[PDB]
Parts: sequence; structure tokens; C-alpha cells
Amino acid sequence: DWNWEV
Amino acid sequence: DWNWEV
Amino acid sequence: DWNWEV
Amino acid sequence: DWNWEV
Amino acid sequence: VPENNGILISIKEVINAEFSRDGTIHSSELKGVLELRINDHDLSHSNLKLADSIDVRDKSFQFKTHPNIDKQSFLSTKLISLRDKSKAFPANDQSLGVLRWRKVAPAEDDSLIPLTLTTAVSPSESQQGFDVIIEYESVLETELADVIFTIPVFPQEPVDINTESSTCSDAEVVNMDQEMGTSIKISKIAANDAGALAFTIEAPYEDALYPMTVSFQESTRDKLAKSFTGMAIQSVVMANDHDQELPYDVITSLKSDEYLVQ
Amino acid sequence: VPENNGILISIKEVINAEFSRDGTIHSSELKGVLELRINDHDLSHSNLKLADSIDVRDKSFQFKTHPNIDKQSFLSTKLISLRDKSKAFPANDQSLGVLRWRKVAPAEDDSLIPLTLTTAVSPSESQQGFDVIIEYESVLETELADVIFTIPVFPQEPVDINTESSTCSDAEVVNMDQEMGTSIKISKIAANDAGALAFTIEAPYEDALYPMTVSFQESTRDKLAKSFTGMAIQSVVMANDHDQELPYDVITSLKSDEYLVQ
Amino acid sequence: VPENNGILISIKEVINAEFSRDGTIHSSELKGVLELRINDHDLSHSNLKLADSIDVRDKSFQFKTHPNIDKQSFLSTKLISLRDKSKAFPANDQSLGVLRWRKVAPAEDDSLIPLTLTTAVSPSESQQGFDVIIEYESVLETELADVIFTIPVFPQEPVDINTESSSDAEVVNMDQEMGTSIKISKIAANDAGALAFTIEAPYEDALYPMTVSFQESTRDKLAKSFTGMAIQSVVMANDHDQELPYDVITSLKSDEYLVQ
Amino acid sequence: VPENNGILISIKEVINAEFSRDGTIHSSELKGVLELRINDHDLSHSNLKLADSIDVRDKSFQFKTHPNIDKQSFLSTKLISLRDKSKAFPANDQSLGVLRWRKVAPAEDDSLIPLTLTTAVSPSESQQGFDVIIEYESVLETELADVIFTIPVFPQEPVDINTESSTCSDAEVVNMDQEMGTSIKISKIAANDAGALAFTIEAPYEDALYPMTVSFQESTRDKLAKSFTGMAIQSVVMANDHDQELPYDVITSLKSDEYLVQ
Repeated sequence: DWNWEV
Repeated sequence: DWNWEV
Repeated sequence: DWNWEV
Repeated sequence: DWNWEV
Repeated sequence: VPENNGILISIKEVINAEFSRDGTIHSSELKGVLELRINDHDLSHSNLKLADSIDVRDKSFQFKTHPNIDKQSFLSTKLISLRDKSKAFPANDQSLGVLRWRKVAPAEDDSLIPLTLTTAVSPSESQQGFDVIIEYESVLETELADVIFTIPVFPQEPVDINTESSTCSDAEVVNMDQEMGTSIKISKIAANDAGALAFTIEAPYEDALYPMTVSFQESTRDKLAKSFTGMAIQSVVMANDHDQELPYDVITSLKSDEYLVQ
Repeated sequence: VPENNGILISIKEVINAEFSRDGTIHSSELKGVLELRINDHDLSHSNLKLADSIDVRDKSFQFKTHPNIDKQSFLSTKLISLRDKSKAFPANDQSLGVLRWRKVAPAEDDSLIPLTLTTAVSPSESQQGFDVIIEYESVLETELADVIFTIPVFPQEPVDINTESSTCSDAEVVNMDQEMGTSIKISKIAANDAGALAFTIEAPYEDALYPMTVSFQESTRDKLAKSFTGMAIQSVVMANDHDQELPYDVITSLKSDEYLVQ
Repeated sequence: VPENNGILISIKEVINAEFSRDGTIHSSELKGVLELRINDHDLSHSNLKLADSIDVRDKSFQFKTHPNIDKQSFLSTKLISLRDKSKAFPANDQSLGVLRWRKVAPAEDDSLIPLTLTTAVSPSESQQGFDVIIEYESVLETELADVIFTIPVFPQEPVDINTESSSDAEVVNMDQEMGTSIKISKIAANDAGALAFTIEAPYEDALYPMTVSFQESTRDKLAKSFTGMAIQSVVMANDHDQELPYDVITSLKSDEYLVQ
Repeated sequence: VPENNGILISIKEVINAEFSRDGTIHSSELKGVLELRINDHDLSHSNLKLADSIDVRDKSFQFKTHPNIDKQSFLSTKLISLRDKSKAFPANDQSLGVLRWRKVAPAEDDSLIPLTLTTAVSPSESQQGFDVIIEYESVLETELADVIFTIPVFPQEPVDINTESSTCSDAEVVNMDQEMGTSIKISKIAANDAGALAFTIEAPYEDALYPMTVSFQESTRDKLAKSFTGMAIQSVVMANDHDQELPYDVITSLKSDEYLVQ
């Protein structure tokens, strides 16, 4: 859950 | 599993 | 490799 | 090198 | 963990498949295993007879018996039996992988695919992003329940499910952390049906919406159950007396793994 | 998948620990993540305040914020907030890893260990093998349910549970295919309790019984729940107005990974 | 680490293939990557023109550009260029994956296979253990050097190379694969040969899976990969008339390449 | 592949270490393995005697022998020998892992660390990025050659090595694809020496520069070589006749793995 981005 | 033994 | 950025 | 057998 | 009442045989198949965005099949790969669980010592000197309908000399399956299983008996009579005839199966309810198979299929070949996929995308009229349609067609004889589509984006705005162009008004975003991005679940895909999921989602450019991944799994407990590729059990028998049949149960399953549109 | 009713915070710790056969601690390592899930777009412009009891400058924890989280606000005020103050958290129920930590402890140090383990083994007087006793002691303030001990052997004879030298714990062999070998489950380890599991199992020599692996997992859902290491949430607040508090829930979990006697 | 004179382009393919013991092809899978290294800031605003012979719309390759590479330009003109035209390639000699591809083939199809294999085994009659013959046939236009065959056993007795039926083969240490490894010095372009030895094992099925390991590379501006991937030129991103100096290395490496 | 002239013994240690940015030690973990390669059948009935300096009962090393190696002889006489005394080692130059060890150290403990690190970062001026200083000190008795530092960014501008603030060993950017980002190699770190590497590099914010990884490897080929932890061979001897010594060679190595500042 450490690929999220924005 | 595939490392089982006889 | 495939995680490089600009 | 741990799955050898003798 | 399914309950074992003595002998439990599990036939487990996993399917990989890849599609171009227009639905052209790139590749597929099916992997299977036959697992034996025994939890009653009186049943441990047993042999499994596979269903007469199976072809064990189909080389495209690369049937591979566990090192302790007798390959010649499998090939000769479709019998799963120990290579050392004085031993018995471990009988402390351990999952014993006895047989495995694998088959591949190339571009434009659907023989291994339970669920075909195609996508259509266009810029949205409301969000900063895209109106997506995923079209699917099942060739299974049973329903798929709780099928999950994952899009690899994390949008600021909520996803808007377009119920007018979806089969299951019912679709909803769900947390699914086995795949990265935003996940939408559909309640059912009926046997042999073709349907669609449609939504609007924010993304910075069209190519960011891909790969789209699909996740599904089904299983059946029934002595007479057959797997996706047709694997099944005819009987279970005493190793020393093939007329003496033993009680047993069978679970079959099919799970997606790398099942995507790119 | 736990339900999210708007904002759901998950504080997940995993513990590794290794023991010599006599119970001497070799090492331990605890890894933690704080995951935020948001499924209500009205709650996406939010910041988390951690409990005051947490020393966020403790270097032995190597606290690491996600790239998009503001490290300086974490370090100053124990606040989890976006580095870009206009942006909001993704709000389609995606599990967002926002903070991680890791801490190690060396030989003979029990500070990170929820369950201590010691074994006693002697040649059996019945089977071709060994009479094992696993002794355990919990330092947790809550119960551990469904604890699984695995021995890396697959014996021809059934394991014999010696109920006379075990805690009355509903011990039974179970199928557990996450670890290789023969698995025994105990129903409960009570808070702060010491117990024992005893059984006789076939093995060719003593050393073949090791490594013995233990598997356990507990979780608690409660706004005020504190993790094993003391991680907890003080409040959740609007990013643009810290006096405006938002509704949320918290789950804490502790799970074993490489937790063994060797 | 190959030396980079400014621009260095690496075209790398990895081949998986599986055979039955009698040589029937079960499957194969080829995976490829085009890597760009740039170590001169003056060459960082460059675009790569792929060879005209490449069908970039062949869906059976699933050509995939890196997120920062412009897909449309790749499709349209076989050009590798940045999606954001105001940026440049990193130019501190980092390996940048810019394009990947992947193709599969099914039972009995040899189109992706550089080296076909058949095996024959029987109890030895002149010493302890099994007499193995591994037959091979190359379809490559260049020689394969130092090809390694691995048998997943650890015999008490030394392997005996049956110099009559293969001459040069020798046991080697190779710890990327488990068991006993035998190296053959060369397999000539388009040649068929055989490796023959006697090895101890407890039963015939213990001799399998037999694994082969091989790797070949060439450095040449005009080098083409096994599947035909190649570079036509390198050009300034702002002026496609202005060509830039560069070199190309191609490689092919086995990965899960076995008989079972 | 090193050449084997009959018996070749490899003592391989791998070191993991983590530092805070200011150089405070968070953790370390050393793993080791003793590999045996034999390519001469006349030497296959052999036993290895470990150096008298090794305490084989030190539980903090968790010495583990291979399943085929006699644990009781290792523990009694520091001998590596087969559990079945009628068998011999494979002698077709296979790498045989016969013994493993692992040791861990906690925060602020340097006992396992060959090379200490500290970093200092500030916004640069006279280019667009951060001025970094990596300070290092070796406690090794031999030189480290070709030590690579990797920063996880891919800047649009070339790295500027600040030759005057860094050491007077020399630094240059190199291609190193085992770690992601931009890599700078230093030619030498002399035995017991302290130095610094200084450069300017573009990054979007300070925290993007971390984790900085260091990569190094040394080996020595010498019958009397001792590993970083003191593992060493005293002799190699006929398994029947411990007075009859056999020819052999020894390589020791120490390699970084997860060796970073974070």
C-alpha cells in the first residue's frame, strides 16, 4: 500500500 | 505443498 | 530498469 | 546451496 | 480451511491471461495441482484413481508427479500411488501436492480462458478523466460471484458507476489490497453471459488506466466435481486391494492470478 | 475486509522472533505500518493526530512517512498531513500506507516479544521419535486465539497429543499450508498466562524437529486501541481547520511472521 | 559494465522454454527490454528510431512503453521519445527501461526457441548410474559459447563424459542452478549435436528437470535481437535530421529453460 | 567463478545495516555461510576443522548445520563431518552450504558494522538541488575498493562532485543497476580510514534523497583468511584419520546487502 500517489 | 516427505 | 522518472 | 543431499 | 472427514482431495487451478485493450488475446497459462489431505491413519494406505475421462498422456499438460509418487502407475493406469510401496501417506491433515500440470496458449486462442475481456475508453463529460467500459463474456457453466476489477489509479474524485451501461446496477467500489489502485466489484457474472461494467474515473492520460486487472475465484465441494480442465476423481481405494473403496470428498477450485488488459 | 464507515485507520504490526531450543532469545524485529482508508469524499481533506505518548523522534523506530506525507509536520506535531496542502487523500476506499516503522532487538532482549517459547525434547518410549514439550508464556494483556505450532516433519504415524502434559487448550492437528510440516492448533493463550503443548511425533533425529514455527494474529477495533508498541490516534481533523474533528474508527493488529525456535 | 561513449542502447531478451523428455515442445515465452544509458548531457535530448523492419502494431508482442515514453510516437513512427516534450532523459549513466515486449508459444511450436532439446536415458552397463544423452539443435545464426546443462543430483562418484558420443564438455561449478553442471564449449550456428555422460542417481525420474543455461551478447550498431529488435538511428529530439553518435548491445539469455 | 584446485572453502558473510541521516545506528544483521566445493574424488572423504578461536556454542550466532552434517560433532569438536559416516561429499564441484550463522545488533551498537556513515544535506546554491555530504569511517584492516553510493533520484541535470569538500580519493558517477537511482563510486577506502563524499544533486525535496544505499564487496583467497566475524578453517583432514591433512584453499568475503541511510 506504498505505491499510492497523487 | 511439494516439499512433503515419505 | 522500469522505475525511473522525469 | 542448501538443497544438496548425501 | 475446509473440513476433512478422513480423505479430502483438492483440485486447484489457476489461470493467467492477457488481453490487448481491444480484447485481442495475447496469452494464457493454466496451472493446476492435485492435493491430498488425510487425517485418519486407517485411510493412509490408499491410492487415488483419476476419472477415466482424463488423458494422462496429453503432453501439452506436462503432468508431473511428486518425487514420492510412482510416475509409471500414473501413466499406466491413472493411479496416484507411492513410489515406495511399503510407505503410506502422511496422515496428519497435511496438504500433499501429488500431481501438477501446466498448459499454455498463444495469441488469439481462447481455449484456456473462462472470461474474455475488452475495453472501450473515451474522455469524460464531467470528471477530469475517462468514461470506461469493460466488457466481459463468461464461458463457464456456473456463475462467478464477487468479481473485482482494479484500475491502477488513485483519483481525487469518487468513481461514478454508470448504471445505464452496466449489467449489475449493484457494482461498487471495494477495498481490495491484493491489487494496486481502485477496485470495483460486481456481484455476479452469470454462467455463459456477456455483460459490461461502466464507470467514470479520473486519470491523467488514457494509458494510465492500464493494466486493468480482474480477480475472481470459485470452488465446489462434491465427490463428482470436475475442475475447469476436466480433472476429477473416479474412486479412492486401498493400496493393496483395489476392490476395497474408501470414503472421501473432493473440492474443485479456479482462481485468477495475472489476469489483465494492457 | 473490515468495513469502513468513512475513515478507517489500521495500525498493523508484524513481529519476527527467534529462540534457541532452551528459550534463549536470539533476535526479534517488529515492523509496522499505519494505513488510512477513506470512502467518503467529504472526509478526504483530513489530517490524523497521533497520540501524545508516541515519541516520533525515537531513532530506533526509523519512522518513515510516505513520500506524499509531510515529514516536518509529523516530526513537529505528530500530525499526518499531505505535503501538498491543496490535495486530498484518495477517497475510493484504497488502503493508503502513510507511516512505517521498524525496530530490532538483540540476543536476550524480550522487549519486542509477545510470546516466549522454550522446548523440551526427549526420545520417545513409544513412537520412533520424540516426546516434545513446547512451553509458552504470553506477556500480552489480551488473549491470543487459534495459535498454531508447526513442526517440519511429515510422519508415517499420527502425532499423539499428550493431553496430560498440556494446558487444556483444545489442542488438535490442523491443516495449515502457510508453513511446511505438521501443524497443531491451540484454542487460546490467555493474557499473561503460561502454558504448555505436549505431543509425541516421529522424526529421524532430534534436529529434524526444528525450526518449530508459531503462527498467531490478533486484532482489535476501537477508536482508542493502541498497537503493541503503543501506536494510537488522538484525533482526526479537517486539514484546513484543526478544531473541526471528524468521525473515524481504528483497528490495531499484531501478526507473527518468522517466529520460531531453532 | 559495458563502457558507454555517450549513448548506449541495450536490447535484452530472455527466453523460457519447456520440453518433454522426448523433445516435444511444451511451451515457450520470450521477454524483452530496450534499455537506454546516457552519460553526456549534450545527448540527453535525443530520440531513438527503431528499425523499419519492426512491426510495432503486432499485438502478439504486447509492446509496452515506459510511462514517461510517448506511446503514440512509438506506434506512429517507431520512435522512442518522451511523453513530456519539455523534459530530457536522465544523463548520469542510469539504465533506463523504455520499451518491453513479451511473446508466448504453445506446444510443438519452435518459433521462439533458439535451442531444441531431446533426452534419452538408460541404466549404464559399463559402470554405476545412468547413461544420458542430451541432443540439441541450434537455430541461431551465430555460435553459442559455454552452454551449461544441469542435472539436479549430487552424485557420490565423478561424472563420466562419454567423449566418444558427444570430447570437450566438462563439469563446472555453476550455482545459479541446483545440482551437477556440465559445460559445452560451443554450439555452432544452425548445428545439431549431442552431450553424452554417465551420472549416478537413485532412479531415472531424479535426473529431471534438466536445465540449460546460455547467454550471448554482441556489440554493433546494426545488431539485431533474437526477435529482430534493432535501432535505425538516434536523432536530436528537436531535429530528426541531426543524427547522434551511439552504440548498441544485444543479448539473449535463457531463464527457465528445461526438460521435464 | 573462483577456480577450485581440489577443495575450495568459501566463508561468505553478508552485512545489513541501517543508519539515521545523522549517522545514528538503527540496526545491523550479519549472515554467514560456509560453502564447500570439491572437484577431486580423492578428497571427498574429508572433514573440516574450524579454528579453535570460534565459539561454536555462542547462541547469538545461531549456528545451523546442514541436515546432512553432524550437529553433535560440530558442537563437540568444531568439526564439519557427515551425519552418515559411510557417505562422502559430492565431488563434482557443487557448492555445498554446510554451516550458516546469523547475528543481529540493535540501535547504537557498531560491533557488526565495517563502515559507519553520516549524512548532511542543505539546499544548494549555484545549481538546482541539494548539497550532500556523506561521511564514512572504515574499521576494516584491509582497503575497500570500488565502494558505490546510490541516491534514489534521476536528476535532469548532471551530478556535480564537489572534489574539494569530498575526499582525495576520487569519485565518479557510474552505471550500477543493482540499485535504483544515481550511483557514485569511490575508488578506495583505506583500512581504518575516515573520509567524505560531497556532491550536488537535483531532487524535488530533501526526503527524496533517502534511502541512500551503499554497495561494497571484498574477498581474500588465503588458507589462513578469517571472516569479518572471525570464522576460519584450522585444517582439512581425512574423515577416517584426523592426523592426515589434505590440501585446500579458502576464500573469505564480506558483501553489503541492505546497507543504507534513511
